[PDB]
Amino acid sequence: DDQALISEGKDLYDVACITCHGVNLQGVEDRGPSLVGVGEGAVYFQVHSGRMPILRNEAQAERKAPRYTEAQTLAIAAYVAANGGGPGLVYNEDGTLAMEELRGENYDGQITSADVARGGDLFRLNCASCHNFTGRGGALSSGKYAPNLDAANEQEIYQAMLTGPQNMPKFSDRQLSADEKKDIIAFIKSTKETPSPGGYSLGSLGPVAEGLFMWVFGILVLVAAAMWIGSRS
Amino acid sequence: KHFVDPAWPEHNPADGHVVTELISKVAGASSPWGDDKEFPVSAEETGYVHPYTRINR
Amino acid sequence: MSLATVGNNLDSRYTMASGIRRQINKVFPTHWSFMLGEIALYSFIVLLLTGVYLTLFFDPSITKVIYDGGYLPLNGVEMSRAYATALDISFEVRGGLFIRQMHHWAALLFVVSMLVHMLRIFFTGAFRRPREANWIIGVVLIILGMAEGFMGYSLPDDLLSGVGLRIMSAIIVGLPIIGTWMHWLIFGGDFPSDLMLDRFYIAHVLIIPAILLGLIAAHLALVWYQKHTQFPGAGRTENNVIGIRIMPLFAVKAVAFGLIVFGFLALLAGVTTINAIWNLGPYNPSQVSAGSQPDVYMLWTDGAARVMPAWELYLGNYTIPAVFWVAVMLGILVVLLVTYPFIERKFTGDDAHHNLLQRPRDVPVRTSLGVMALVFYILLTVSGGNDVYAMQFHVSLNAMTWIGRIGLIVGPAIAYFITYRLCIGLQRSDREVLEHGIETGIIKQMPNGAFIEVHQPLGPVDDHGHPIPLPYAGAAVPKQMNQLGYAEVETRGGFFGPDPEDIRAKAKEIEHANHIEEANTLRALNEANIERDK
Amino acid sequence: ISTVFSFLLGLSVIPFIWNVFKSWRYGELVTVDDPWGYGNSLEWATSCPPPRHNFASLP
Amino acid sequence: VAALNRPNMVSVGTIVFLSQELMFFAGLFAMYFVSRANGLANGSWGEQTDHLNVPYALLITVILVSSSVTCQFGVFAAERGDVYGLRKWFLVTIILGSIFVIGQGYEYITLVGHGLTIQSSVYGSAFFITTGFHALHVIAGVMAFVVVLMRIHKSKFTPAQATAAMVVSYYWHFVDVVWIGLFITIYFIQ
Amino acid sequence: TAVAPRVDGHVAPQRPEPTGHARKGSKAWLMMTTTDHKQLGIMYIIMSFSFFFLGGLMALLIRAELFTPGLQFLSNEQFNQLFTMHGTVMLLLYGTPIVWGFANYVLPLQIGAPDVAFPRLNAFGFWITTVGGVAMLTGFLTPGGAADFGWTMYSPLSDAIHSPGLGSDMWIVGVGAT
Amino acid sequence: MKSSAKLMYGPTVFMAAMAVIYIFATMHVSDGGSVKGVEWVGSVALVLSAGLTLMLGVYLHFTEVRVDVLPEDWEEAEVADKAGTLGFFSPSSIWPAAMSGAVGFLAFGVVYFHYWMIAVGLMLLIFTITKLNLQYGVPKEKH
Ligand code: HEC
Ligand code: HEM
Ligand code: HEM
Ligand SMILES: C/C=C(C)/C=C/C=C/[C@H](OC)[C@@H](C)[C@@H](OC)[C@@H](C)CCc1oc2c(O)c(OC)cc(OC)c2c(=O)c1C
Ligand SMILES: [Ca+2]
Repeated sequence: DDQALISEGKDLYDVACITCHGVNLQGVEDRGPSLVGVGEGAVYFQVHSGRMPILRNEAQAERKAPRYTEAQTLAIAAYVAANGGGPGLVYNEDGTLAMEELRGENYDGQITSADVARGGDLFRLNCASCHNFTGRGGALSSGKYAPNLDAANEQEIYQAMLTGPQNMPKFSDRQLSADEKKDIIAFIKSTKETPSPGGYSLGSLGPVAEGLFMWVFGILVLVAAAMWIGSRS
Repeated sequence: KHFVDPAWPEHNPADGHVVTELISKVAGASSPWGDDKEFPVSAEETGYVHPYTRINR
Repeated sequence: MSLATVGNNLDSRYTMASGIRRQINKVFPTHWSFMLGEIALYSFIVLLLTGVYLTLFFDPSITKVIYDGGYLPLNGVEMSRAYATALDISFEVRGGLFIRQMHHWAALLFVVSMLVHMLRIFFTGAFRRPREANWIIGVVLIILGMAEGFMGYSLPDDLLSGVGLRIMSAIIVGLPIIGTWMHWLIFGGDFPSDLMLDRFYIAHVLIIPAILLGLIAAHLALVWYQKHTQFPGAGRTENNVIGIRIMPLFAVKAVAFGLIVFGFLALLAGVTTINAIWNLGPYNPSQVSAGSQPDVYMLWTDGAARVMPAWELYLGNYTIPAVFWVAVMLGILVVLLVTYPFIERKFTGDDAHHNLLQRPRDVPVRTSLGVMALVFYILLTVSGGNDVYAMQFHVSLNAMTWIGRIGLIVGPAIAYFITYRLCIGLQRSDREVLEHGIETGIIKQMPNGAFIEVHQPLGPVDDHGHPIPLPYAGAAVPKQMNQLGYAEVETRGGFFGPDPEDIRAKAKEIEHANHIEEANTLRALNEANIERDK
Repeated sequence: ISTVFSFLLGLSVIPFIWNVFKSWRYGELVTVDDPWGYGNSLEWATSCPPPRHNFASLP
Repeated sequence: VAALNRPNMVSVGTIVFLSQELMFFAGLFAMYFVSRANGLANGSWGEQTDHLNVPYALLITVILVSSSVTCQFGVFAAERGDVYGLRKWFLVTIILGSIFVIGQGYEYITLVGHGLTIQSSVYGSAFFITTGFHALHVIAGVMAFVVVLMRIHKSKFTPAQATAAMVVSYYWHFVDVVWIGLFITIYFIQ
Repeated sequence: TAVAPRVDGHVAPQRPEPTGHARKGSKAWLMMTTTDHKQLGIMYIIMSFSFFFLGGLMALLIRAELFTPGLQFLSNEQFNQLFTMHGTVMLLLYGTPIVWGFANYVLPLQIGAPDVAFPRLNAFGFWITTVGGVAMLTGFLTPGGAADFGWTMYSPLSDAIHSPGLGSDMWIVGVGAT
Repeated sequence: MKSSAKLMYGPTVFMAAMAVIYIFATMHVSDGGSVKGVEWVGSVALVLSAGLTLMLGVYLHFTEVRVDVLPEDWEEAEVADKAGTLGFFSPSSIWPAAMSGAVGFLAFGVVYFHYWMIAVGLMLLIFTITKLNLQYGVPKEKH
């Protein structure tokens, strides 16, 4: 199997990745870095989320529609992993690529609230600085930004934490252990999927949103009421 | 008998209608103020009361 | 009905009849924008009621406790009692979230209603003699409203609010010479302090609301005493008021508008979140978020802090931080606002006693100054939230701070110029219609081929048809025939069928009669005014 | 060669902008309905500039 | 002595505008037919039209043509000078157009319930772009009828308001024709 | 052919005033609100020549970078953005609006009409063209920049999978508004 | 308006001819620089284009058949034949610029695909078109 997978990966790499990363994955000076030693996790995160191929150099590559199937992604990841290893994918106990099982360390059907309570503090210390409380995004220097954490699946959250994409820091499994990462996943998916009890969230941005809402349209409708009740002469 | 709006022009019944989808009796748009009206009128019958304003100097 | 007895008692005990008779006949002008102050007042009322409710469930202590309550995604987390009782309001009290939401929405509406009310007062010129005292009281009121809102969101001790307390503390230490001593006075020590939230609590619930209620009482008493201003218009002079009496019209209108503001804030309280404190977690000096902004009425101060460059003085063993100049700038703006009637007196040379308002088109300097100050304030507000702007519209954050810096110069200038020319253009458009009359829109061809647009004169006419141009009277001039009434509906009845003809004819007869009566009333009153000036 | 003459072609708009600006406010005044003399179309049967509704009379 | 008959200018403008709206829908139909050609190149198209619901589409077709008959009755009322007949028939037309768009929204909700989406297939993409742009045009049409009812509520009914009503009837006839064509292509011949 | 009477007291009609004699405030609110086809035509023409200067500046940057073999100050991306936006500005913000501006001015004078048929729709056309221009050029204010797929926007190069920047959306809505 | 209505049948006949020709040709003819098959874009485009010119030609003809002999459609008309009212024309309006601004807000919302921007832009657009269409009919104030 694995050699057929590496053949498929090499053939896809040769018509999609070879201009910026070189034929021996060494990198091309100002087009892309070396892929020697990135691992299957880096290729999975980058290709599956749609970030690769980059097609113009800017401040930041953006998440877009994926160019390769998940099977094709894993073929390319096999081929790249043969050029010096690196961190790999998180598989579950049966052997399938792990997904909803990563929703907290004590997952069993549903998210447990202790995991959310510890992952909230972990996220608020290690992540929210860039991604805002509950992961709505943030702006960095010179056109860079921390994305919105909605589109990412659990495997992508884990591999983002491992691989440190673009200006994101790395969080090895010695820094944040497996359980702490799984609790961060639990927190992201709890907040990403629980409607606010107090009605419409207004994007959960914070005070600027409610400001704009009131200080434009809220005062506008009461000005309209005043014009209904009062005289224009 | 069927209803006709009091602001509607009277017309020769042999001449069809005041307006219909294909044709009108005017080259531009009909006026919102009734084409049977003739302007100007006296300022007395517009009802505009021009204020007298003096402010403290 | 027994009222004979009731009134007989009241008057006999208080000699009441003459005073209340003077009150029920007081006239109020009914322009729509004269409602705006009422909005602020009603917001304030809602704020007091909901506020007292929230004091029955809130523990302002900074003492740490392990949380066990309704919100299970913070069970086992150590937090101060302030944050814990905020969470218990939100999740343990039936309807508590609704009331806290209404309180916060009412705070926002309070500050913005005061803002737009102040804008009416500024653009219409109402601050002039005899009404500068109300201007001064009002700027004090709006500054206190800002301060009250700051202390209000600072109380629940969540992460976002505590970052703002941290920032305010850091401003205060930086002041020379007395910064460190001022800080140890206000906070009672190093930040965060044992007494911090309790002093903020009693400031928020007792002291500032009392200054606010006393100043609102003085403000409204003084507006009642010096009767309301009015716009120019037919019959309206410096020496009268024209509008509607209190009993029954203005009082019922005010109660209805109060119902509408109350119901609008109640609807906001349910259908939209305003401060999900549970999503922010308790305060920690080591943590922070990306878009950690203050409330909108404070964004201008944050924006000032962002746009000020790193101009810091190092004087031997001492130093004046860069954030000193922020406080200088903000202070200047504030002082300028409170002293506008007096510099306008200096530079217009007018110190007369006014009771007739100005249209803003008729006073271009003040309109342009106010608009460029609004552009200044809006740019400081938008720079105070510039990173959310950059995240959501994909601008460079460095470009945004530079837009703040360069724009606080070039923007107000461009705004002044654009505003001044639009003022004069509206002004000149009024003179066009007082000279030649309303353009009817009807184009008529003459036998020689000429196309002429029919005008409608508003006054008498010359022997050659050209109007005798009327003087500008400070009032609004109608610009289309529908304003004179030439599009009014000529059929009476409901939606699906007319009324009987016997009702329709008589009704239109009455309507035309009342129009003539009202017009003649205003004309006679206008002539009495001309005569009373000889 | 092409770029050298491109910058020349770019300089060409400097007299054009100056001519428009100057003539708009200080240009020779037109005293005739048709300053070129032999205007064919109807726009030269009316004044310079036309009135608001174009024609004071038609031929 | 009487005045000459001239072309109704507002009608001419409306017909020119409706010609270019027909040319708008041309492109969406061309997209559909290119997609259909590629889909019949391997028989996948028929398996996606096996989700269609022709009786219900025919029902809402009947409703929309009835509403067009209704607005023409309103046109007759207007040109006679009767605000009340017009004001009756246009409200009936607004009710029927509301029923149309709600039925089309239900059609979308059920199609999404069992497969068909913009992303699930090329058929779904073509189907929802064409029917969604048409539904947006229907919503703009009922907006037009409501604004006419406001106009004739608060301004006297002169011929200038009657011309407005007549050209809004023209717009509703255009959307009815676009629906008949779109129904004939995507439901019958498929 | 009829002949009129030599009517008494006849003097020619008064000539309107030329440009350059304007008082302040004479055109601000008029510009904002006018439905005169010929003021609208002057506005069209001034607007389109301003865009001509913009697009031509882009073209002269292109010609500067093609002056010698290496890349002296532009990148590949910026050169692509430049020719794309030069083409779009010159065709859709100079060409078509100057066509409609000359039409607006002279056509009612040529056929002998006082106004155009739909004056407020004329005003709408002018303003929506200006907003299309502003939208199209707003892409340059992003960090990534404008659209860079040529003014033809060939596919699949125009798909999101192959041109993900926001400028690629802005270009679309720009041409749509125009 | 005879000549205007009638000259729309030149392009109608021509575009219909080119449509049928293009259709048969693209499906039957073969050359080494293209693949045989009916080309649907050009087909639909040309037939709908002939539909547009058919639409204008037929409506204008059906109007022309019952308009009188107007002075502007007459070779020896006197200038005094159109004397009288010509029609109503809007003298001024702020609402065109308003509508352009509404469409601008909508388009930028579509760009960024912020849902609130799309909602607000559509609300603004319906409002501004409504206010445009109610301009010359707003009541006199009844106080
Ligand atoms: C600022 C210095 C960051 C911190 C701290 C963290 N992240 Fe981040 N993250 C950041 C950037 C600039 C990016 C973009 C990288 C790219 O190549 O696009 C990201 C990306 C992610 C993602 C991917 C989301 C997606 O679109 O698929 C995830 C899931 C993510 N980051 C999660 C995450 C977590 C859980 C963090 C705390 C442990 C964290 N990030 C830190 C910037 C920053
Ligand atoms: C007698 C008057 C008032 C009382 C007793 C009162 C009481 C309270 C209390 C107890 C809180 C607790 C924190 C919380 O609920 O989260 C609070 C919050 C707050 N107060 Fe007040 N208040 C009063 C007046 C005001 C006024 C006048 C304003 C504005 C000018 C204001 C603005 C706020 C705000 C913005 C909050 C934050 C609400 C939140 O974040 O949920 N308050 N108030
Ligand atoms: C909570 C704060 C405020 C309340 C409750 C309030 C209330 C009112 C009310 C009800 C009126 C009369 C009706 C009206 O004009 O709307 C009024 C008038 C006035 N207000 Fe305020 N206002 C407040 C803040 C301010 C501010 C901030 C200013 C100015 C900086 C101000 C200055 C004035 C002046 C000068 C008048 C007299 C206007 C006139 O007589 O026409 N007020 N106020
Ligand atoms: C008892 C209190 C007393 C005596 C106060 C005296 C006044 C002091 C200052 O003037 C000297 C005052 C004008 C003002 O400072 C500009 C402070 C309030 C600070 C306001 C303030 O808050 C922020 C805030 O809350 C935030 O939250 C998340 C975030 C912030 O940025 C990101 C800020 C911020 O950047 C500023 C300036
Ligand atoms: Ca070069």
